[PDB]
Amino acid sequence: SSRRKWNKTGHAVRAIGRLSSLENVYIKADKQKNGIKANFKIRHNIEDGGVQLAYHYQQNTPIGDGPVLLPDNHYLSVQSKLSKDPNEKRDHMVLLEFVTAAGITLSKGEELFTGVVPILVELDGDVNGHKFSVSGEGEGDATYGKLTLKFICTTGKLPVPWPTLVTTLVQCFSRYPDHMKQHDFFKSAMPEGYIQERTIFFKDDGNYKTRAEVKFEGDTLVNRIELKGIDFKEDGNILGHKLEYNTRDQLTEEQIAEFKEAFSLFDKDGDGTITTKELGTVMRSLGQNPTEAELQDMINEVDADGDGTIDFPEFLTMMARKMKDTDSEEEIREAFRVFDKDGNGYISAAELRHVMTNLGEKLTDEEVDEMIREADIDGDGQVNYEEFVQMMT
Amino acid sequence: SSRRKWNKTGHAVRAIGRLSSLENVYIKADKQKNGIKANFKIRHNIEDGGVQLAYHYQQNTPIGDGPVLLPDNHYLSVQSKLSKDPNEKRDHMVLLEFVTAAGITLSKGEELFTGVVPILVELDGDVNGHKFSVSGEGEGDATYGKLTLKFICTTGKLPVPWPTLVTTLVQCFSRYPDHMKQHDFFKSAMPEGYIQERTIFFKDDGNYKTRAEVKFEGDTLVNRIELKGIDFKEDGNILGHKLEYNTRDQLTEEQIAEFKEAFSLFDKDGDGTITTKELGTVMRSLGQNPTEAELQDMINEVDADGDGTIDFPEFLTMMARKMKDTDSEEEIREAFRVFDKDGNGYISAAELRHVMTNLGEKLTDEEVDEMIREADIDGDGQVNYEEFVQMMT
Ligand SMILES: [Ca+2]
Ligand SMILES: [Ca+2]
Ligand SMILES: [Ca+2]
Ligand SMILES: [Ca+2]
Ligand SMILES: [Ca+2]
Ligand SMILES: [Ca+2]
Ligand SMILES: [Ca+2]
Ligand SMILES: [Ca+2]
Repeated sequence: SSRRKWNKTGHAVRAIGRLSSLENVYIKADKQKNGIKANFKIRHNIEDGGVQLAYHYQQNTPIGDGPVLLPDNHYLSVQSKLSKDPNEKRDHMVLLEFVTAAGITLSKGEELFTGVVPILVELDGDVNGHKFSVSGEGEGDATYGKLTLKFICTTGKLPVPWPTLVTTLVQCFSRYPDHMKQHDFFKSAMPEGYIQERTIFFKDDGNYKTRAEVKFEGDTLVNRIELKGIDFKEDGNILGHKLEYNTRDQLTEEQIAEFKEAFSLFDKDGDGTITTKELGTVMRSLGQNPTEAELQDMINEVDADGDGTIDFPEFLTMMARKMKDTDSEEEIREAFRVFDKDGNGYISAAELRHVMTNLGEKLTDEEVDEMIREADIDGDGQVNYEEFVQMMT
Repeated sequence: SSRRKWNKTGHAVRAIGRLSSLENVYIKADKQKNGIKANFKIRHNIEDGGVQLAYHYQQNTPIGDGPVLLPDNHYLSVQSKLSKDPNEKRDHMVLLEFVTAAGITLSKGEELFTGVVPILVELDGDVNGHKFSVSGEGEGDATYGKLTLKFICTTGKLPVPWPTLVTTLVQCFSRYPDHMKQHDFFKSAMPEGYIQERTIFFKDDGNYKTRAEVKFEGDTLVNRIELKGIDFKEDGNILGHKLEYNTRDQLTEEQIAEFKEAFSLFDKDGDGTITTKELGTVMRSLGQNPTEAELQDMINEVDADGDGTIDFPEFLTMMARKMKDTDSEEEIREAFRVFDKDGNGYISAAELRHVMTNLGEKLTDEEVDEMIREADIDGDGQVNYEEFVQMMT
């Protein structure tokens, strides 16, 4: 059938497409410059359709003279969410990002990143002679590869789209798993820092050239940037502001924080990854005693990088994944049965307290009572299955 | 917030659940019996809600005396689709399955499975003294881990649900990737065959005990089975026929075959996996010349087992994955541009012929014309973007 032929051919051509949209940041050593180089491409959606490609070429070199770590080839995987602050009248961008290194199979500088670190970002820009400045502030938590920042245009209206400045506006906050610690150039250059340079080519339009110094200034990690843009088209997608601001309709920041809180219950040592030991501990606390081999089988089924642990993005993938309605309903049934330890059909305050304390939460009886109250539609002091379903929905 | 607490706790409890629903068939050597053992659990959905668990314990030993391969620990991953033949009046089950071995990181008997092999299945059963028989016929294609069979109840009405007999009713058709060939017990026992025994425990209900001989009889692979079921409840989920027949609403058999046809265009040697060399060949034919390292990066992004190639289930996952509407639209735009080699906005018969011949299809001009005709709504002899969109939708 001609329709059969079109389908099978279309699938093949689309498969080529899915394979070659490499979204990752590919890093390799630049031994001559005692640093690293990277290349990657960003796909900016165009309002009302189409994509604007931005080809990135990157080089980093240390600012100071102490030895640094030069890596084997690897990549960073980035998930970014852009949003707006409803009360902010200035031109602005709120950003949440998670970045994790991978691609390799299983000190001083590192130690500076074990907790939450305040960030300042300053950019001075000139695009086609339009001068502008951006200031940003927020925090990074490398344990999770997490960045949270807000940026403001301090010169009025930004003359380019905010998404085009994301990559310019601190790869030292990437999570490198334990087996790749010796490949983390960025933290190895700290505190003295590194210079990051890029050229960014917007296809069929102009380019940005950037130079940044990234370093500690006391206890703050500061990214100070100069940007020059040339050859842009006045009514192209960049100077003409034709790019979409955010992706429809990425899972909410709130939901991410809820998942992070949940993840923390498993990651007992706060190292940003769940091990078989940690998963066993949680399961034991709730009365289930799988063997070490069974725990490893469990983790493997969701361990996308084969490092044998579950990191936060891997946990998010597992939790974000599409379930058939029947399956979602049964998963909620099963969760109810975990809470309802005596199997009588009602979750009591005692039972709730037991589950939360065993997971490792610290709640008073009064806090547990308030949780029951929020769910207890019929006022009997316990949470039945219908009430539980509404709470989880 | 109490709602925040419920969410975060619910997520944790559901995460435990997602981790521990190990669906895979876990295999290990049974050195004393010169064979293998396996254990796994099947979740049968109950009509109107709930799941009926079926705990499987399995042992296999060779029928003949020639040496066999005893494996390191590993697993099989199974995707099954059940359907009904609209013209079949007998109680019946149509089954499509894909089974692939994994879990290990990177002769005579094997050779018997390089092409499509006809299968006969015969079962004689006794459940709570209800005697019944099943006959099945179809084909297996181990290159893809693929089985296609139809089964009939030859004694009238089947006294148990068809899904409960699936695992009973030829693991020699599993795909073992090249790096795991020395761990394939099942093919190593051929042609003389193996005995497969199981006990299957249906929670809160009875059990099946099975014994099967699996072997070649001439050029047909035959699975001859005796099944005894005891301790079933008359109005339980099994004898009471309370189990759902098929999963809502798995991607169609037709669509799978279309994807298989597409996959075959890449898998030039017909070995059931796409290598970097093969992907490069296809991309080259269409005018794109990525380096070997780039091809490896491409494959890695979708290579879920880290073997460095893409097998058919991995291809299906890649193609089945949820895309945002904007992304789906842009992927179709991009595919149009591949077909429209001269960029004039119209795909000509010449251009279509070029794409299909380069992918490795063999079509006459008349067949290409018929494809254009099916898509060419406005009768100008070419396919414009709107026409292409309707064809791909
Ligand atoms: Ca941990
Ligand atoms: Ca992992
Ligand atoms: Ca209870
Ligand atoms: Ca209640
Ligand atoms: Ca091949
Ligand atoms: Ca693979
Ligand atoms: Ca054309
Ligand atoms: Ca036309």
